[PDB]
Amino acid sequence: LTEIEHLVQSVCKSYRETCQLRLEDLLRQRSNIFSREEVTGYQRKSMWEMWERCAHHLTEAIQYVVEFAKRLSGFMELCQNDQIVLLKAGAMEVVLVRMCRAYNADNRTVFFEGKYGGMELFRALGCSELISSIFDFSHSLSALHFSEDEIALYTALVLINAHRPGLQEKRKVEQLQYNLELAFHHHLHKTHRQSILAKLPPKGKLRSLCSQHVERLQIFQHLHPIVVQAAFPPLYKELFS
Ligand SMILES: O=C(O)c1ccc(/N=C/c2c(-c3c(Cl)cccc3C(F)(F)F)noc2-c2cc[nH]c2)cc1
Ligand SMILES: C[C@H](CCCC(C)(C)O)[C@H]1CC[C@H]2[C@@H]3CC=C4C[C@@H](O)CC[C@]4(C)[C@H]3CC[C@]12C
Repeated sequence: LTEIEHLVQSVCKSYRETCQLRLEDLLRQRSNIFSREEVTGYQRKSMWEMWERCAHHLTEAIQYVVEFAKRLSGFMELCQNDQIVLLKAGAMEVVLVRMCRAYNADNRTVFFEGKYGGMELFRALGCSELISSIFDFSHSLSALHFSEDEIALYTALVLINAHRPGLQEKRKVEQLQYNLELAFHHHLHKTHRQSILAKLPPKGKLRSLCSQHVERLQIFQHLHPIVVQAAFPPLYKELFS
């Protein structure tokens, strides 16, 4: 067998070990929807309590993406500068892509704190336009019916992007990128799923949405600093201040 069949297996294993929520659990829980009373309870919470909760969940989500990256063949052999450039630019883009597995397009709900709720759950945060954009992005991705292996290989390429500004060893990132591109393309051909390539989000759209999301998180962190369960000092240092 080729390096490439092994690389598909190792990327998918890295994803399985770090996916955070199991797809089978997410799909089984779709009928478990917050009641009108439970939605009102969330809408009445303080902006600042909803921010603490959401910030904790998002921090956590990012940490699973860091663990995913650490398991990607060659990622740990990149210099620390380049690891941090890639994670800073890509880890929240990966969280936004990972959201589609936890999103039900039939009723426009997301799995949050054990049940599915709509964007109105988050009313107290006063972010309706941005949250609507995040839901809309998941709605767009939901139409692809991404397999678990498609998510794994696609999100590896969201991270391993030799075009990110500020890389010091661009050729080393290019080598990992080309092998992951070949892995993804080989896998789509074998599964008769090449049709998804034309349907993937424009890179500018994911970048713009991620930038808007992180900017809003930065504003909340400035107004109301959180306690972070920090595991990755070089990455923490780049995002928190
Ligand atoms: O364990 C660690 O060391 C560690 C380090 C950093 C982490 N995340 C930083 C976040 C946040 C963010 C979040 Cl998730 C919540 C509240 C406030 C923020 C803020 F914006 F303020 F940074 N948003 O984007 C990123 C990010 C990370 C990579 N690219 C983007 C998470 C855990
Ligand atoms: C869109 C809403 C609100 C965003 C509020 C804002 C703009 C202040 O960050 C966020 C809040 C919590 C987020 C989830 C946290 C954890 C996960 C698990 C991960 O595997 C996939 C993504 C997901 C479901 C996040 C989706 C976006 C959520 C609901």
